[PDB]
Amino acid sequence: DLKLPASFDAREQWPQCPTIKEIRDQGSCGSAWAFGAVEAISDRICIHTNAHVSVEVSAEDLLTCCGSMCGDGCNGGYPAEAWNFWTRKGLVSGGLYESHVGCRPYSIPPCEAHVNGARPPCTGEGDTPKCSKICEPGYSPTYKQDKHYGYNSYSVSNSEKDIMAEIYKNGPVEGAFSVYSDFLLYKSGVYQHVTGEMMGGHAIRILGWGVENGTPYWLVANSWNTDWGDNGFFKILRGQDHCGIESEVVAGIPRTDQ
Amino acid sequence: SHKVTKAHNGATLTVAVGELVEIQLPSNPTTGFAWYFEGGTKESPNESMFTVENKYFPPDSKLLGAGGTEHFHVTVKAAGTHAVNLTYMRPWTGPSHDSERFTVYLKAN
Repeated sequence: DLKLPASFDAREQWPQCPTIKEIRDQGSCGSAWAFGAVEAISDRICIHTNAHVSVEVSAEDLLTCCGSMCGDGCNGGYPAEAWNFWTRKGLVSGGLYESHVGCRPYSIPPCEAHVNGARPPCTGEGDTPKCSKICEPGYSPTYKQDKHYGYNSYSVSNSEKDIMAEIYKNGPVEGAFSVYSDFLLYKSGVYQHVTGEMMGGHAIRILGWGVENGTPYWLVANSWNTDWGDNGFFKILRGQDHCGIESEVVAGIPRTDQ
Repeated sequence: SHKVTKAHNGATLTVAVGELVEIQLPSNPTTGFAWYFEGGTKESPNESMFTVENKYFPPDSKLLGAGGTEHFHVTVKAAGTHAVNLTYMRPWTGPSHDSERFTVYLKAN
């Protein structure tokens, strides 16, 4: 009556929720804190409604409209506070750069290898865009009508079994972990930190678990586009709070829109 | 040790053989980017020309995605003018012609 499976992949449990499979790119903005949130929120809305509502929730809205509570926009921010904002002010829809999907698609260009310049470039120094409470032209519902709200937000304890339970019952979560330089060149298998300097904390989306070659892992989506790592995802050692991956997990339940 | 920053992009520094030159550049590796020598290494292209040590200084806080600064400590090993060419890039992607670059020339007698 509480028997967790040895592996679980949210993409398989909820196969009619395409956002679960979807990898975003934060570009050259320190907005992973926002991406981890809106990604897991998108997933949970679809899960909550048995795929009747499947929406890409706007990173742009959160990045630009949260203000003090959430930190400093493109210069970094706070996951727990992102989910609190969703409960209070809600978030509109918005897809990928130049997608024309949703109310407020992300306005910052992706940074995967690109050639012959049919796109604005990635730069170290970028402003946080302004909080514009208007939907993109062509998108029909007004800004206010397009808002999706949280019922609650909460921390998940630093406990492997509690995080697995949480994902199994309620859907993907946001977490954070310490990035070391060996992480940048991750391509496959289970990531374990073995060399390289500390590079700071990073927010991500945890969407499942398993065991590979006898090594327990968490299945995690990154926000550095699909060209990074294992098609944008990675696996990281599970059960030892590795790099703090189990220590700062947050989530929340959506309010029913359907 | 000079404290060469972006404001000094393109400078020629006169230095002694053996002297340490300190470069500091803004960097935010939580976006996937960091500074590399051609071909995605932090190592000197040519050890007999100059050696390099590097260290990244993250903000020491829960402000996730705040940018920090990368320090490169370059020691000139031989006489001549030596280009230190760095590029800001995601290392799996490669650079492109739009990539942000930093260069300083180190001149030793």
